[PDB]
Amino acid sequence: CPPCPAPELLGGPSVFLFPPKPKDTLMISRTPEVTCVVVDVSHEDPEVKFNWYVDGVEVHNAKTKPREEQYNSTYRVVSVLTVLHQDWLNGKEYKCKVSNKALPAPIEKTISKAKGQPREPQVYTLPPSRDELTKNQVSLTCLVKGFYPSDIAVEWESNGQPENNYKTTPPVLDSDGSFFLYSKLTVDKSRWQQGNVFSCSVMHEALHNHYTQKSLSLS
Amino acid sequence: PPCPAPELLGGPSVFLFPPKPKDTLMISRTPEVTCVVVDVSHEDPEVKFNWYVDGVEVHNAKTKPREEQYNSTYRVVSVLTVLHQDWLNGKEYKCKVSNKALPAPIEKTISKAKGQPREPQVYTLPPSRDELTKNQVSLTCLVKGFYPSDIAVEWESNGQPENNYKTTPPVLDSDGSFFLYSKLTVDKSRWQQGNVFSCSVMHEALHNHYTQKSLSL
Amino acid sequence: PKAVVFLEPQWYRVLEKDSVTLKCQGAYSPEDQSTQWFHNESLISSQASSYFIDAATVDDSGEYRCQTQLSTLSDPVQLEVHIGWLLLQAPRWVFKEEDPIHLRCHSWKNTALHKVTYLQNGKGRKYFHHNSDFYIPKATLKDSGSYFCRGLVGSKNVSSETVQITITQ
Ligand SMILES: *[C@@H]1O[C@H](CO[C@@H]2O[C@@H](C)[C@@H](O)[C@@H](O)[C@@H]2O)[C@@H](O[C@@H]2O[C@H](CO)[C@@H](O[C@@H]3O[C@H](CO[C@H]4O[C@H](CO)[C@@H](O)[C@H](O)[C@@H]4O[C@@H]4O[C@H](CO)[C@@H](O)[C@H](O)[C@H]4NC(C)=O)[C@@H](O)[C@H](O[C@@H]4O[C@H](CO)[C@@H](O)[C@H](O)[C@@H]4O[C@@H]4O[C@H](CO)[C@@H](O)[C@H](O)[C@H]4NC(C)=O)[C@@H]3O)[C@H](O)[C@H]2NC(C)=O)[C@H](O)[C@H]1NC(C)=O
Ligand SMILES: *[C@@H]1O[C@H](CO[C@H]2O[C@@H](C)[C@@H](O)[C@@H](O)[C@@H]2O)[C@@H](O[C@@H]2O[C@H](CO)[C@@H](O[C@@H]3O[C@H](CO[C@H]4O[C@H](CO)[C@@H](O)[C@H](O)[C@@H]4O[C@@H]4O[C@H](CO)[C@@H](O)[C@H](O)[C@H]4NC(C)=O)[C@@H](O)[C@H](O[C@H]4O[C@H](CO)[C@@H](O)[C@H](O)[C@@H]4O[C@@H]4O[C@H](CO)[C@@H](O)[C@H](O)[C@H]4NC(C)=O)[C@@H]3O)[C@H](O)[C@H]2NC(C)=O)[C@H](O)[C@H]1NC(C)=O
Ligand SMILES: *[C@@H]1O[C@H](CO)[C@@H](O[C@@H]2O[C@H](CO)[C@@H](O[C@@H]3O[C@H](CO[C@@H]4O[C@H](CO)[C@@H](O)[C@H](O)[C@@H]4O)[C@@H](O)[C@H](O[C@@H]4O[C@H](CO)[C@@H](O)[C@H](O)[C@@H]4O)[C@@H]3O)[C@H](O)[C@H]2NC(C)=O)[C@H](O)[C@H]1NC(C)=O
Ligand SMILES: *[C@@H]1O[C@H](CO)[C@@H](O[C@@H]2O[C@H](CO)[C@@H](O)[C@H](O)[C@H]2NC(C)=O)[C@H](O)[C@H]1NC(C)=O
Repeated sequence: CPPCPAPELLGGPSVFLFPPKPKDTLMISRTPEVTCVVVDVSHEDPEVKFNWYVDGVEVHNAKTKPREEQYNSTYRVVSVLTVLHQDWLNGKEYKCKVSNKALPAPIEKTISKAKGQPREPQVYTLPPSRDELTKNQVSLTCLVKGFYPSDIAVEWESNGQPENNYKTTPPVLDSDGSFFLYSKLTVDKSRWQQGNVFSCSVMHEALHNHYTQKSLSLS
Repeated sequence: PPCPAPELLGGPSVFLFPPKPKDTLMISRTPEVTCVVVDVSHEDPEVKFNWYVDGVEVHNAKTKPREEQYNSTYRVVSVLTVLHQDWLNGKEYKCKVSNKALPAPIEKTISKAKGQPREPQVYTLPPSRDELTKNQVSLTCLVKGFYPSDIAVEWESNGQPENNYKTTPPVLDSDGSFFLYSKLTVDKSRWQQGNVFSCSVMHEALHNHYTQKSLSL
Repeated sequence: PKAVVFLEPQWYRVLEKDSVTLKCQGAYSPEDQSTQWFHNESLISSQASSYFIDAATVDDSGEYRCQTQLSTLSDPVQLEVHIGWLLLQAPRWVFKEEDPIHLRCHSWKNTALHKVTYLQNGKGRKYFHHNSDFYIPKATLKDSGSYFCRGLVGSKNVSSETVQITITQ
């Protein structure tokens, strides 16, 4: 019979390990990071030690931030490990190990990219329905489908400038085991009818150069 | 034997679920609210339910026998049929749960979202020209500007159900309304022929709680 | 020749299921007295020198008076039986500068409680991984204010009612 978690685990600092932003792992100009956050560190036992491993091999270049006093009278201590895009993308495992006097043994968290055959997404822009033209604002639709894993970034622009008024749905599991989503950009009807070419930018690991961009424009 | 779950130190937890959107909108269905009590211990297994509608106690609820769970706790479920209009009129349903492993009864309240109902705008969207080179094409239903988020969406063709579709959850839009999209995938031959598809939406703020929008080449 | 009621333990604020002994002190004489007890100005059955409440319920709240043969009727003592998970118990409300302040986050049935905070004026004052008493060794003016406690019991985030603590100059 297996050993059980002890109740001593219940009162001690807690650890949360966060993956990098998907955009950060895909684009050359970005630096993806793995973030290990320790909460509920007491004032009585405030020292926190981190060890980091990439596939079981210790690395020493993590940057530990100074502890922050929380409003609730605990400390919060963050350690950030900068990662190589390719390491992340090739499914290497990142371990954060946290040691503290209030813990009988260190807490280990490990994260890595979702496993499985990557699948290239298909990107399609759709103009507003004729019916929406009676409205003051129109919807520009970006369908992204057939991508795996679900990690993806979707953005909108017009004339090189980023657009702010869009919303993207969560990824939805499709029948074939791939994901799809939709992004809706709202624009002033006048801005649509003016002829402005709008752009949907999609960043996913299985796209060529991790990037594709489809356009949307009036007649 | 399972591991002694420390969550038991706090006694039972209570979860109170609204009726399914379709149930409240369609007169052929029975909407109900479901009060589910989890983490009931073996040593304190008796659970008492009281139900109130706008604060007035009712006695028509149906409580199931306690059910032994895999993790060595009981789960017990009590369901109250609600009236269609009552639910749509914003009435509050309260499930009070009494158990000896608690220092006081736990009270949970559910009702319809507050705020003016806003009518769905339903727009059907043909496959992108780019997609017409593929064997399968995506037919899109954009449902937007609706409040509350309770809604149901389906597809038909020739007034029969088409079931090769997926619908995203509702998303909070930037104007405080909700939107979603539904995707029907069909053979490109069917679109190019071209058959007539319909996206059908159920929502309280629609006339007869129902609207239909067609899509054709 | 007044009788006096003593509480043991001394907390007049308790939670349901706490034990509480009310002790009647009559005349300090070898002359054996009998005892009588009043709750909310009504006679109750016990004629024991110690009236014991096994498992307190809300109805045990109210005023208690006792009397012995050689005693006049005692001044009332108040008992408050609270309903809930947590009760912040203090031995008193008013302290002077440099007095120790000792507070207890009492839980229902002494149930184990984790990740416990004692808040002062809505801001965290002291955090403990496990339930533990709050200790200020030398009280200062700035320690006055509204105090409550909270923590985790199982998965539940629970909290006590507020109490006012005063430090005087
Ligand atoms: C011992 O076993 C118990 C039984 O378990 C089942 O078998 C076990 C052995 C296990 O293997 C499981 O596979 C399986 O679940 C287990 O019970 C579970 O306990 C958890 C809580 O600990 C409870 O979690 C809640 O689930 C809510 C959603 O439930 C619905 O969806 C689930 C999965 O999607 C379904 O499994 C579940 O059955 C339920 O399904 C709906 O049921 C109704 C009617 O029955 C249908 O009408 C409806 O269509 C059903 N289906 C779907 C798909 O909807 C979730 O909403 C809960 O709340 C979140 O709760 C937590 C609080 O814990 C918060 O963190 C979140 O914020 C959110 O809470 C709410 O958030 C809002 C704030 O914005 C606010 O509105 C609320 O006030 C706030 N509430 C609170 C309290 O904060 C929650 O996660 C499971 O539902 C329950 N499972 C079952 C079947 O009952 C025991 O926990 C386990 N015990 C131990 C010690 O191990
Ligand atoms: C004293 O105060 C502390 C900090 O003060 C702040 O409180 C927060 C809550 C805030 O609201 C402000 O009020 C205050 O400034 C409290 O610390 C909090 O502690 C809780 C735990 O008690 C932490 O909760 C976890 O949160 C993560 C998600 O956190 C992200 O998102 C939060 C908002 O959504 C955000 O506030 C966080 O900062 C964090 O943001 C991310 O940060 C990283 C890097 O910084 C970025 O890269 C991200 O982009 C950014 N994301 C976003 C979005 O902004 C949540 O994931 C955790 O849930 C898991 O764990 C639960 C256990 O508690 C479990 O029950 C859940 O089901 C869930 O389970 C996990 O599920 C996955 C997948 O299924 C599994 O893989 C996991 O293994 C599994 N884990 C399990 C089972 O354990 C959890 O909710 C909270 O993050 C933290 N806040 C801050 C800030 O650090 C402190 O609690 C309090 N102490 C006391 C005594 O009161
Ligand atoms: C127990 O369960 C309780 C449930 O109440 C939890 O207690 C709550 O904890 C939350 C944090 O986990 C608290 O919410 C936050 O409160 C912060 C308060 O700080 C503010 O301080 C200044 C005063 O000068 C004022 O602005 C406010 O009035 C606040 O008091 C907020 O800052 C915080 O909001 C965040 O702030 C950052 C600032 O950088 C924002 O950028 C960010 O977007 C975010 O919104 C948030 O509102 C909550 O206060 C608290 N409740 C009470 C009653 O104290 C416990 O966490 C649970 N757990 C345990 C173990 O007890
Ligand atoms: C003793 O007299 C007191 C009056 O203080 C009663 O206390 C109240 O009891 C009700 C429920 O019984 C509670 O809802 C109130 O909160 C109580 N008030 C206080 C201040 O605690 C008590 O019930 C009486 N008991 C008897 C046997 O008469």
